[PDB]
Amino acid sequence: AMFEQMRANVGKLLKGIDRYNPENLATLERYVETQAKENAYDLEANLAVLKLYQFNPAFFQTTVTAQILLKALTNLPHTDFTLCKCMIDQAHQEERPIRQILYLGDLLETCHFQAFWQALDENMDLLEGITGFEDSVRKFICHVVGITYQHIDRWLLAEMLGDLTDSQLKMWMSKYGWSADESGQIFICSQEESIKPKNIVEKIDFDSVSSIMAS
Amino acid sequence: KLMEVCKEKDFSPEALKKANITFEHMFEEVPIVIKNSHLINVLMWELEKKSAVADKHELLSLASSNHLGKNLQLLMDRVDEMSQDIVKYNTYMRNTSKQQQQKHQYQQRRQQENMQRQSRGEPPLPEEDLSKLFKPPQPPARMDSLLIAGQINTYCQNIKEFTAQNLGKLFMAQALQEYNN
Amino acid sequence: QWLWDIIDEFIYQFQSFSQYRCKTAKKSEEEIDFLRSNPKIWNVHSVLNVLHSLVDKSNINRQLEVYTSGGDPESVAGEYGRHSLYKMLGYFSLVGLLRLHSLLGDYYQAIKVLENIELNKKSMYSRVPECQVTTYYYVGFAYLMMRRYQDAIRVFANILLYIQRTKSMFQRTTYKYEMINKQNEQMHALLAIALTMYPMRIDESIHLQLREKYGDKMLRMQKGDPQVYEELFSYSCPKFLSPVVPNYDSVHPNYHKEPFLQQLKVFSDEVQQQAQLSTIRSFLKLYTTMPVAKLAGFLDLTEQEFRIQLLVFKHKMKNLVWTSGISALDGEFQSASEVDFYIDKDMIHIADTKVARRYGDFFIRQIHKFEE
Amino acid sequence: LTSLVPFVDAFQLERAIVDAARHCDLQVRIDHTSRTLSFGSDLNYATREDAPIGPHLQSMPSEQIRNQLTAMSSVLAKALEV
Amino acid sequence: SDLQQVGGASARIQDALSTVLQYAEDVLSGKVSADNTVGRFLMSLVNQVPKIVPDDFETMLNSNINDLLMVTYLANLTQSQIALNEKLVNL
Repeated sequence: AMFEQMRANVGKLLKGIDRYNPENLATLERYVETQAKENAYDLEANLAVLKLYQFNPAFFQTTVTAQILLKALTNLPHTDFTLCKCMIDQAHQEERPIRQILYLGDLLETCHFQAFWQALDENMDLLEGITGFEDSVRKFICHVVGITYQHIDRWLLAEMLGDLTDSQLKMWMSKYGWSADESGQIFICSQEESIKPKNIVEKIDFDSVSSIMAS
Repeated sequence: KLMEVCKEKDFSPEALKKANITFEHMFEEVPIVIKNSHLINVLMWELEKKSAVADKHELLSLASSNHLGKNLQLLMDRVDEMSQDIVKYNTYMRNTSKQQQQKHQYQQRRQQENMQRQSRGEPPLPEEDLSKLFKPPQPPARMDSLLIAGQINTYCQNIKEFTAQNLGKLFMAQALQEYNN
Repeated sequence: QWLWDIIDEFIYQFQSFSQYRCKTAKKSEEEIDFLRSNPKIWNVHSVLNVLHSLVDKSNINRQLEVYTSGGDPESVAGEYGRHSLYKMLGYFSLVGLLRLHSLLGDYYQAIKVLENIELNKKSMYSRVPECQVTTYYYVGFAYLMMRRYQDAIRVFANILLYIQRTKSMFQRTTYKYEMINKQNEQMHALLAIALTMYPMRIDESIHLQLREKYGDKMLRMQKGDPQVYEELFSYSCPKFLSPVVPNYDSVHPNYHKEPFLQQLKVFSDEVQQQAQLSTIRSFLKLYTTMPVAKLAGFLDLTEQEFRIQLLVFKHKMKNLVWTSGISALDGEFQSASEVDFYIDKDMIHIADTKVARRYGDFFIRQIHKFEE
Repeated sequence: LTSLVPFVDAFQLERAIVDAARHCDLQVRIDHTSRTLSFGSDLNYATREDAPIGPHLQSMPSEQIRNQLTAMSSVLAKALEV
Repeated sequence: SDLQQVGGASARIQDALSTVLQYAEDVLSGKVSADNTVGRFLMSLVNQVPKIVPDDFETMLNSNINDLLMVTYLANLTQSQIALNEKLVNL
């Protein structure tokens, strides 16, 4: 219950001239920690801190940058982790826990959720620091399956989610309106939800064109 | 513009010499028939008679257009002859474009190299060769009377392609609007 | 000498003209009305807002190449020189939009690009094609970094063909046209390989000569040749955070290298994952509803040995470019096969060619009545 | 069809079927392997139907369909009873 | 262009004809001089337009639209070329 409180000040800061000089790393950084604590997101608040760290490499913190990166991984597949990589210099990309979470983001965005949950520290300092991180990760796991998949196996969806069998499998199945299938699949989408042809419905190419041919 | 710069649009001279002010070629293709001229009331008196009980001849003409599209190549034979008007007129027009270039600059370029290679004449005597050379090619200024009807007949193709336009467009308009049953 | 003293003179002139346009473009409509009335040429006072802006963008990062850590010039440019011209009353001409373009020039140089929603929202002025070219040039980069290439590919084709109808004719660009043309070429070549065989977006902008060159490159990159990705990154890495040109390549000072590293380290990690995705999806969707035999046959091509064939294919399928499903009962891999059609590349040209007749009689019937 | 028309020829009549087709009398599917020779409806009605414009067919001429028939058949048929 | 307006007016006179013919017998004793004359020449409408109901004929004439647009398409490419040929003459 702190997001909309500081959102006004952050909105006023980001739509001004207070985002190029490293003098506003006392409000934006606290807003990144608020974003973490509430599971609500503002991208420019993170991007301003990243700019101030990139432009003058003298104020680059570890906790705040890691909160920025994890809050970018929660709101996938939005280009938040893009803008995270877009500023942090390779020298700063090899510090704890910036490098580890950059590797987590590399595995998440490419949809290597199995290798992510495996190589990831099952209990890290900042995964609990970001409220509903695990929720937001498994939402993004289920997002790509909801968009670009038809029918998943009982084990295969639990494998995609990571380190589950049936309990949290069914919790994430019944959440996104996914049914069961006979011996033995989880009904994600229909068998007609694959092809989705975008434009073979061309060449009604007369009516509105002959409006610019009458003369 | 024709009327001002006269006589008349002469070919080898007096062509570009009037295309300097540049005569307009197609201008005021005048309107034709708009008003009830009152040579009509008697034609209306035959119209009403043939719209009435004697409606055999009015419907004859209505029915007559049924077979102008049945067997005629309204598009195919026309776009054929107009395309062979393109290949003959427009392409020999382009050969005229290369040939007036074979003279004004191409030949002229080494007429210039004929003038320049002798230090532009001798101090004490002629200057025979310089005066003898630049023998002006038979086109000295665009050959712009072939090219007059040139423009007018490449625009004959324009109003012939505007023909071909309203042929295909409103025929296939009637197809995709009417058939769908 | 001959560089830094001239750079300082130029910067001072740009801050002077930034103050002059910051003062008399909020309340006053007297000097604006004087400038509309007395000097008949509308050219010069719209030229200044680009001529000064491009050399200021140059000189700022030129100085920053030395003052890398604790930089003055970018803070002097953005907050004082650009934002002072940005956040004001719009000059009712081609000045108001060019002030937003002058800020967006440095707003793109800095990789802090998110106000694309605001910059286009507050740009409610008549989008004259001169400004529209620079709009689709700068806004295009936001859509490129938005990782939505199916939408971003359409933007760069407008600026790269240059059918936008820009005719000035008073050196407005200025002095750097082939640089912007080559930059649009490289950004379009980057967008081409990321989606092929979906586009079918590379006929318009650059035609069959360089299309076949970048096409052979595009096939090599997708088949697994990393040399094409290397070329594509190397030719584009300056084009992201180049001002117009650096100061002077020296060996003694270590300052000039630090921004060049900042340019290299940023736009590599982004495009390396795109190059991997290009090879992941490379293989054409030959068949839709595959059985277990040649499912394992195409699992071989995806990634074999051995371990972790199934999970790796799953990872390669979850990339927003492979909609498929497994029927465990029947053992049936039901996949998509997304293809498109061509013929309607002759639809926007029929109007272009009607205006190409008008174009045929623009200059020539100008001559005609300057000749009579 | 070779039985339908018992002329002196079998071979030269078959290549007289195609000779008529190639030299623009009618429309047939010439040299089918299983030898099914359909005539179609109508697919190439331009000038090789009536060979060329003058018909070789007395009061048979069955319904083919093509251009402008749309407008003028629609108003002919309308106005016969009006 | 406006023979389409004439063809429209003709097709609506046919409609207003057919409507009163129906609705006159819809009440009682109408469509006397229409049943197998205007009805004979209502199936004579669908004799020539439409073609029975072939969606391969829809495909045929939208493929003809592709053809006919492309005939006038290069007609307009010649339109531009008329100016680029004979008006380079005017330099």
